[PDB]
Amino acid sequence: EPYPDDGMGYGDYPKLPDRSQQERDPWYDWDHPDLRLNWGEPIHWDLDMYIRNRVDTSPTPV
Amino acid sequence: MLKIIIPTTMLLPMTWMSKHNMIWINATVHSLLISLISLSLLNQLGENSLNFSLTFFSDSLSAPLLVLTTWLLPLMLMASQSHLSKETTTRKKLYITMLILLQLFLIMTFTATELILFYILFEATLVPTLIIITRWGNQTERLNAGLYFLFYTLAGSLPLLVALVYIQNTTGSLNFLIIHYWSHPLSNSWSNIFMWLACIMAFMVKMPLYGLHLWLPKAHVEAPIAGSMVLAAVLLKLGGYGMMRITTILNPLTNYMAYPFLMLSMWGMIMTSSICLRQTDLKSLIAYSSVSHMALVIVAIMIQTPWSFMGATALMIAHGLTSSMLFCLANTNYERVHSRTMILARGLQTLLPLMATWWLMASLTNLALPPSINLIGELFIITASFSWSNITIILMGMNMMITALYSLYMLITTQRGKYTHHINNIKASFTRENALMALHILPLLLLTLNPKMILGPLY
Amino acid sequence: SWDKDVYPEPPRRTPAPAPQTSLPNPVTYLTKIFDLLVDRPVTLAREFIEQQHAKNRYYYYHREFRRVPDITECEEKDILCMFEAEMQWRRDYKVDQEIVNIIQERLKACQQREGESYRQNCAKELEQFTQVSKAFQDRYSDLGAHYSARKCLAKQKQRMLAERKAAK
Amino acid sequence: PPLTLEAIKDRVLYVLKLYDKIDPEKLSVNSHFMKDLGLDSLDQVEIIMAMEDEFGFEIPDIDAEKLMCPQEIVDYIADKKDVYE
Amino acid sequence: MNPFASLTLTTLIILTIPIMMSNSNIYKTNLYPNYVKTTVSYAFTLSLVPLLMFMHTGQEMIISNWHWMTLQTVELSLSFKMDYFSVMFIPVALFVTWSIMEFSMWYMHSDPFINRFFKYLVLFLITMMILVTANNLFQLFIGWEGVGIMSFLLIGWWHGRTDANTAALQAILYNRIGDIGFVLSMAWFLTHSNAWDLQQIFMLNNECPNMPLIGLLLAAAGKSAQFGLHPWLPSAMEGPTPVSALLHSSTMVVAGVFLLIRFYPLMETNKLVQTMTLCLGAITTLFTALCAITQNDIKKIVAFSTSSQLGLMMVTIGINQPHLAFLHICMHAFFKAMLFMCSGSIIHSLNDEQDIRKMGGLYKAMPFTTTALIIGSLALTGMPYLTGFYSKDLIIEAVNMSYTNAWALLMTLIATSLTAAYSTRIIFFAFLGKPRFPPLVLINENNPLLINSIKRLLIGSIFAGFIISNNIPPMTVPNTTMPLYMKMTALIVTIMGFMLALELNNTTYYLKFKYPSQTYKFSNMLGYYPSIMHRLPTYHNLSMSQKSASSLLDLIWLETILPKTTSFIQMKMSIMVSNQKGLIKLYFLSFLITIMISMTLFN
Amino acid sequence: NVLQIVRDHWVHILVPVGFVFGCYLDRRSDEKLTAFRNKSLLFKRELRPNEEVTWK
Amino acid sequence: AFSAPAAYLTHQQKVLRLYKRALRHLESWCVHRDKYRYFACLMRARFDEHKNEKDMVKATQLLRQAEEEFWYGQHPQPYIFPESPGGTSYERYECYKVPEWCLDDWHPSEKAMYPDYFAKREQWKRLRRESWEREVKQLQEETPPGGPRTEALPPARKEGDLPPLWWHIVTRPRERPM
Amino acid sequence: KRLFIIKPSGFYDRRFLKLMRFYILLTGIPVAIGITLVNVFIGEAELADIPEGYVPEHWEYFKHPISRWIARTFY
Amino acid sequence: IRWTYARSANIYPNFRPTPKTSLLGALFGIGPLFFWYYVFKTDRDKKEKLIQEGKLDQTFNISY
Amino acid sequence: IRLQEDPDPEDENLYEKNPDSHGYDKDPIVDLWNMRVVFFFGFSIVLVLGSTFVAYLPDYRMQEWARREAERLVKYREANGLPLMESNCFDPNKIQLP
Repeated sequence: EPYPDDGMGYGDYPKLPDRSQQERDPWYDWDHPDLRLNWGEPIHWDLDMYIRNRVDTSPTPV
Repeated sequence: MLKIIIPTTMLLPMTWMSKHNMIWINATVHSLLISLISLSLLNQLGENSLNFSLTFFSDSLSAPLLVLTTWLLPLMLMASQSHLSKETTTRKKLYITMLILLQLFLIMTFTATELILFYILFEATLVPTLIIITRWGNQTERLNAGLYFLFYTLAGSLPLLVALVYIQNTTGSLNFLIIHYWSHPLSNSWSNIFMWLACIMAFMVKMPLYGLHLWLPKAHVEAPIAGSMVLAAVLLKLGGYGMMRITTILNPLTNYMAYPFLMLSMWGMIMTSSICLRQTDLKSLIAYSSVSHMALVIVAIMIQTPWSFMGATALMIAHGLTSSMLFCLANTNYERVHSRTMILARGLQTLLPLMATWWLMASLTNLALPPSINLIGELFIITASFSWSNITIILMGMNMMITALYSLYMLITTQRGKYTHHINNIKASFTRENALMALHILPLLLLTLNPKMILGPLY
Repeated sequence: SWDKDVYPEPPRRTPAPAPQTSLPNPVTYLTKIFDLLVDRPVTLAREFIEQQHAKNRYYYYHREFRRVPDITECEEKDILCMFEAEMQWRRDYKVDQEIVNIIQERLKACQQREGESYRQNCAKELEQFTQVSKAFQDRYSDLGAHYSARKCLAKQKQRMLAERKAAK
Repeated sequence: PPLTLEAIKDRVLYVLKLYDKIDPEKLSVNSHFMKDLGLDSLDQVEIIMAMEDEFGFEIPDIDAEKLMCPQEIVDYIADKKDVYE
Repeated sequence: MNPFASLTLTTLIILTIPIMMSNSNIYKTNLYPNYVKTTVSYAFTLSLVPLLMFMHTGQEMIISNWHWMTLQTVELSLSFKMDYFSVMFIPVALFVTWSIMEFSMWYMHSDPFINRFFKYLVLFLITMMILVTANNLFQLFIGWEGVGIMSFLLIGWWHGRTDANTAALQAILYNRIGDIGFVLSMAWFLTHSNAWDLQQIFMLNNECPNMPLIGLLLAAAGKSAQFGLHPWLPSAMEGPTPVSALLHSSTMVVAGVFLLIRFYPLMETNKLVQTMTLCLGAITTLFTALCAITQNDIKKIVAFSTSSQLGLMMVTIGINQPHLAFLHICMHAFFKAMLFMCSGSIIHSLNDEQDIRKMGGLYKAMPFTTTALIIGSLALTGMPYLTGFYSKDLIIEAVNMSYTNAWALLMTLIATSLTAAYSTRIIFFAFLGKPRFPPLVLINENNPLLINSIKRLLIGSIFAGFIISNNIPPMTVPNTTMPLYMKMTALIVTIMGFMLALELNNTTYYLKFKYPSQTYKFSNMLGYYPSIMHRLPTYHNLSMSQKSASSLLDLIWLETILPKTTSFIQMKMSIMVSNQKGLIKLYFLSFLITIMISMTLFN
Repeated sequence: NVLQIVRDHWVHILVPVGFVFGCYLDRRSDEKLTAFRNKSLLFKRELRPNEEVTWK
Repeated sequence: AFSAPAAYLTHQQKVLRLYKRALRHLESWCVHRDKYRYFACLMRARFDEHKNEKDMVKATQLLRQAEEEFWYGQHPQPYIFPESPGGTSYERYECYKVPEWCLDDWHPSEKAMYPDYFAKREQWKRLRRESWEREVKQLQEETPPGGPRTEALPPARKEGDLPPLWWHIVTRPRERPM
Repeated sequence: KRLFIIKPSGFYDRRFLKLMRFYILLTGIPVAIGITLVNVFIGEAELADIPEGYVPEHWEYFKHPISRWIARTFY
Repeated sequence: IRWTYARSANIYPNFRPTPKTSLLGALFGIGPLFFWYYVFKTDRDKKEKLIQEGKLDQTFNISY
Repeated sequence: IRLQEDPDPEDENLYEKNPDSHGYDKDPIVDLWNMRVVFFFGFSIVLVLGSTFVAYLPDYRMQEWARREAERLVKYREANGLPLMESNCFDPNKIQLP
């Protein structure tokens, strides 16, 4: 699902779900364990923002 | 001044007539000796500048910059040795000659007594830089980057040339001494407003100003390591020196005309540091950091107060050293992994510890950890701005916080975390690379002990 | 060897030791041990070095600059006289800076020395620095990065014109 | 704490023997809980939790569900803790 | 007097010797940590001498040994203020560092880079000494940033842990936010008082205005983890336990309180800043204690206790009782460092287990650590005639007997109750009850380093309060007469907290399950301040950066404005001029038009 | 083997010779600007015995 | 060592995971062992109550409601094993882990400090270099024409053949390298 | 039962430190010794009023001996 | 590589001046500049007015 | 689309051919001499010697001279009762106001 073409410049890039890398299951063997990302997988546009060391969107108890 | 100029000229025949094996060795030896000779200029009489001759003079502003240039040439040679090994002997000699011509032009710019000669050589510096970027860059965007750099600088400079000629016609001389001593005040007129703009805009382009800085990221990312070193260390400071020299003519109108540039720089430092927070390319991150520091220097110059000028000189020298070292550190990893993406190489501290230590010290200087000359300059600029307006402290502190954040973020991403498993080409750091990082660092830490050398004439 | 007039120090009043307990004072024995172990060898070393220096005593001299015509009497575009006056004014600026430094040094030393009575017993130094600071600010402040003797003269004239207007 | 293979086996068998539903006499290293013993799925979950609590390391559920044998638990613990003897 | 300056400077300079020798072979050998410990011990022994001299005759001094640079009318020189605060805090800090390093030798034995750890410890100690013994604001800022950077390095000691890197970055972020106010203070003093020396600043600023003091308040809040900047301290527990105990428990965190204390003569004049310090301290005490009550990690509990004690010190500053706050810092160093060492011993015994729920029945399993922790908790809760009694009881008594914001006093009393509560929590869950740790029992405290290191701080917690309180000159007019309930309020509130905590902890045994209350969730989630404050502003700043600054301005609009539009215009004109038609008939007509137009316009 | 050494490593003389030439030319330029050698209003003194120039 | 995941979680697997999470969170709430045992047997009875529901829609709705109950009743600070993700010691020794390939860049003096180990390492290198071709052939043969539809890798079919793609799993750094 | 510990090559970096330290000290130690000897024996000049009828040399306005030497030799 | 190119290179070629793009650019580009100009200009004018009125304390402000 | 040579593999590590590479070149002799030249003429010569040269650079900035002149002036003006710093930089009489 490409980003809406509103002139922002995203263009072809897909609108990947805004899930912080914390949310992805740690136990699974990732090609990049520290980033919890596999090779060839499309990379979120704001992945750097959603790294485990930065902004986190994991579900809260409250 | 010929004690420095003539050996620098003789470097060219020596490089051309040296054997293919010995080009780097001979160049490095003699450039280091030239820097040792240049160290004599640091001794400056407090009241008056060292007027060597009609054409050349030195003050406490020009001397640190000349020392920086003379020190920078051998460092550029050491850095550029590695990636130019495959090049033919003629091409390597041509590269070295471009470096030597650049050093010669820069020395003559900083020592010239006449503003028109300063302009001639300051624009002459473009040709070697452009050739370096467009011939020894490693990406297809080098041509576009060179075009951007050249055309931004020329569009800034040509009105400066017209204005300088007009000043020669009106006042009668462009010698800096005579201009300083006569220095009749300007009047608030549209003609004088446009003269002020013409004089200021060339240097405002050279010092990356927010909205005029687009050339800098392209140039620094696309250029080879040595070209990035000169661009960060001296070519930006060319603008600072020019602005400080030229501010004498435009005394009263500066108060009225500074507000656009002052606000642009004050907001742009925050914007550029925020850009540094989200950059995906290490060279680009360093380039935007340079933009932010140069914006601070622009604020200091525009404020036109003694503490501001001292901080401006200190920041110029300190930033030159820090940015050159940071580019060298990034270039080492680029040579190892052949990509500039920050995320690609991770956990290099385990693989290369001494390089990690160099990265730590470089970042600490970048975030202005005291008593680094970086912090001395930045703090003086902040105090001058506070005297200019107490509200400046909000922006200055925000910029400091973001600088710390992005510096430690670069350090954490590149040098911490789990090592990238698939990358297997990381090898023990060569003695050349560690020597280069040490030659960057040790002078910077040493200058803290005796800070009067880099505090400028107003000290 | 600093002149006492230049760097005043109030006369030292040190209370005499008046012990009232039998227990031995550790500070006294520790100071005696420090004397014997450190001060005597250091004094001997300095005696040796002072002997060596006295063996070859040579003198350095403090330069004297004769007063030169000020910018006030220098003619227009008269670059020679303007140069001399400007360098003289720069030297005077440095000397005034040093005088301010001396007064500030007195202020700091008096704050530390008086102790908890700094607010009252340092008032004279505070007044001295007040006067020196006001004079220095009036003479040199706001001149800008490119301070010149001509600009200081212009500031003085602006001030005097304001004073005449106040005189009405 | 060398944590040798025999020690891991002894501790796993110890926990299983302390399990009331398992009768100690027929408990063996190859005694499949699902087939040889009468344990159901929830009993497998409980014994996995007991093992992970005994050894203090957590077994991921995808790996946890596939044990189905005390010897499998022992060798899995050995693999996780790098026990080669 | 002559020995005073020499001894005081030697105490600092000796600490640097291991750093210099780190280049030598001793760094490679196993002897380096022992050399570092012995160096610290000798430094403490030497520092004792000037402390005795000051006790005898109050021989305070300032030493301006080196003239760094003179900037016009401002002289910057390396100056050390060897006053009461420095001459007392140096021996305390050195003693605590000695004990911590001796403990660390046991705790960090397995770590491959133990030498790097010890060197970083000495670097932190040197930076903190620079901070304490500084007569210029620039030297104090050098110490400030050095302490910050060393905390950053030591917290992220295990570079593999992403959580450690996050905690280090968070600490740097909050402390830099404090440094904003610090820089504001430095700039204001330079512009107005024309000096960065404390002496001239004190002399000129008879009635200090609000702005520099508010900046000092901000810097103090950043370093002492006050509310709004508090979360960095609990997150700092990600580092190795010796690092926590040394810096983020007893020594580094008191930097902000010490900065405020150093500026007490200016603090006296301005009433508003005193009120703000009081309110911030009360908020910190209440919030951090409430958070600690429901925490299940021993390090987190002790860290929140440290934050609450720092808030109490800030309150004491607000009540305009600076010397009492310094005394409380001195005592807190002892007992809190000891508590953290006990926690580290428990963790190491239980194979890196920090959750109190997995720890139980350790009262007899670890007798020495149990005795030490009981004594430390009693001192922390203000048990009479312990170290806490000489500080905390006087703090509360002064707070009650003074013109004070009512809610601040109430929150302070409640916070004391909660301190008793969380002491009860750690003791009850950890040492009392039945063992809950994994089967393999590896408990063994019979290590001489651990035993002796805890012994020294135990003796300190028991007797240093009395010794120091008796020896120090009287610096505050005592609250001689007060109502009996006013005198006994500290004990009454502490005992009430003990009783309520003990009953609630006993209720846990009952076989009843209730779903969590909202207040329990609020306390356990740290007031939700981490959850929202570390997400909403971080997200907004990073997203704003990328979307506006990186893209919409730099790569789009500035490029469209200056470069791209001009390039496009020149391209269009080039297409117009190079029409590529070249017909003689066409452009010869243009010659006719040009001739006619020229004749008309130019005559 | 001196001939071999000088024949392939004579380039190392150019730059030091350049420094000497620079010193000489700078001294020549100083000669050119001797107008106010001792004619100032500050450093003007009577030539001490056995002195012809103050080198200013 | 992790098994290759499946496309979906079967209903039985989801129920098992919910049971494990509920028991762990109850243990977090029930600190004392006896109370935990009591309420854990209660929870086991609760699962056994609908253990044999025949209607899959009813069982699915029960799963959904139970998950909602778990989310409301989850412990705010559940116990985490020290080495488990989110635990205190998770990834603590990661920096100490050093990949095996760093050895090949050693200076010959350092490699001479431990000759025997490097002889063994050369043997392992020879083994891997010999086995790679056969591993690739086996992977091609067993791979379906469309492509590998699961991350699972086949075992060694014949003697003298190493498991396909075995090098990194076998030579993964020790959990506690030091 | 010693287990091998994988670590990057150290000969190159340790050699780098050795060479840097050796080359720094090669001139630092002579420099340090000379500075100490000059300060101990030659010492610093004493401030004296200019004798009447004497014009001091430019290097005679500087206190430290090495500063005087540099001023006389290079400036 | 795709991520880097999309984050850096592909932005401008796939940009179109649109009312949202134009309005957001105008706001977040020039609005802050004018806001800071207003704030600082008002502050500077107030200071200059106080200085001219001789109603500002600079008793020891001798280092600017 | 063109006959072009295959991209050269990552430049051969200088460690492979000569383990004590030092970098700076392929042939070991020039490696050693380049590193010796760099280390000597930078660290030994420029850094150390020039640092001393700057450290003991003559005070042509007249800092000590300024201090001595200030001391003399302060002593004289305090002795004679004159104000320490005159408010007028230049004598009023010489100035001719409009």
